Amino acid sequence: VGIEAAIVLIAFVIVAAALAFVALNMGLFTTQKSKEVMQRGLEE
Amino acid sequence: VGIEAAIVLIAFVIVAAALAFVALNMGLFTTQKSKEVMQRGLEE
Amino acid sequence: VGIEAAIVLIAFVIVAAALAFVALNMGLFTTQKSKEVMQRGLEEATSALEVDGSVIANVTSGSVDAIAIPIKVSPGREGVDMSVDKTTVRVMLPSKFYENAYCGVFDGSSLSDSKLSTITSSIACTTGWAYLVIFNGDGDNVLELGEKGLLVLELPTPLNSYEEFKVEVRPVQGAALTVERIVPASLPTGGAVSLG
Amino acid sequence: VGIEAAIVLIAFVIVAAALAFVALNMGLFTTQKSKEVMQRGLEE
Repeated sequence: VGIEAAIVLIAFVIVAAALAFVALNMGLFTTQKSKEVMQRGLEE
Repeated sequence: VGIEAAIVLIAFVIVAAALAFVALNMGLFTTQKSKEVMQRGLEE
Repeated sequence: VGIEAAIVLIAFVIVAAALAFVALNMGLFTTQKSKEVMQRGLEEATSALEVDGSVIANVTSGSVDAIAIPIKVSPGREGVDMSVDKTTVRVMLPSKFYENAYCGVFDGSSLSDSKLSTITSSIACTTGWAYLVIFNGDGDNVLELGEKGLLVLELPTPLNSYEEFKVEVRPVQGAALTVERIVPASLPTGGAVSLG
Repeated sequence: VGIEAAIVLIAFVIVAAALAFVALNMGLFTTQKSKEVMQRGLEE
C-alpha cells in the first residue's frame, strides 16, 4: 500500500521540479528583456 | 496467503508506474507549452 | 492426522516469514530512496543563478573582443557547482554556434588588479574560451552565496556593431541562465564599453 | 491459516509505520525550508 503511494509522490515531486526549472528560467529571461526594453525606451 | 498478497502488490505497483509515466510525460509537455506561450506573449 | 497438519502449518509460517522479510527490506529501501529523491527535488527548486549587474565588453580596433557577464546566486543559498565536467556554456553568434565553450573556473586572486585587460590576459584556457572568475570565494569550484562571479568570453574576431549574441549557461542542477545583448552603435577605440 | 495472515499483517503495518516516519520527517523539513526561503525572498 505504501510503495505505490511513494511512487506517486516521487512522480509528483519530479513534475514540480520541472515546472520550477521552467518557471525560473523563463522568469529570469523575461526580467532581463524587460530591463533591456525599458533601457531602450529611456534611450529613445 | 502470502502469494496472492504479493500478486496484488505487483499489480498495484505496476499501476502506479503507468500513472507516473503518464504524469511525467504530460507535465513535461505542458511545461514546454507554457514556456512557448509565455515567450510568444512577450514577443507580442 | 495431526502431524501432517503441523508440517503444513510450519511450511506456511516459514513462507510468510520470507514474505515479511522481503516486504520490510524493500519497503525500507524504497522509503529511503523516496526521501533522497524529494530532497534532490527540493535542491533543484533552489539554486537559480542570475545576472547581477551590467554586461561589460572589451573592444579593440573598433570591434568587440571579450564579454564579461556578472552573475550571482539567487536567494536560498544552496550553491551551484561550477566544475569543468559539470557545467556547459553555450554561445550563439550571428554567424557561429558553439555548444560548449567552457574551459573551467579560476580563482579570483585579484591578480595584479581587477582590470578587464589583466583578467583577459593572465588567464588562459587550453581548450575553449569561456571561464568564470570567483571573487571573495573560499577557493572551491562551487559558486555560493557571498561569492561574486564574473564569466568572461574570449572571442577571436566576432562581434561588429549592432548584431546580437546569445549566451547560455547549463549547470548540472538549477535553471539555465539566458543572456542576450546587442552591441551599441558608439564604440570607443579602446577600453571597456558598457552593454547595459 | 490465521497465523501467517497475522504475520503478513504485522509486516505490512511495520512497513506503513516506516513510510509514515519518513513522510513526516521530510515534510517538516521541507516546510521549514520553504518558510526560510520565502523569508529570504521577502528580505531580498
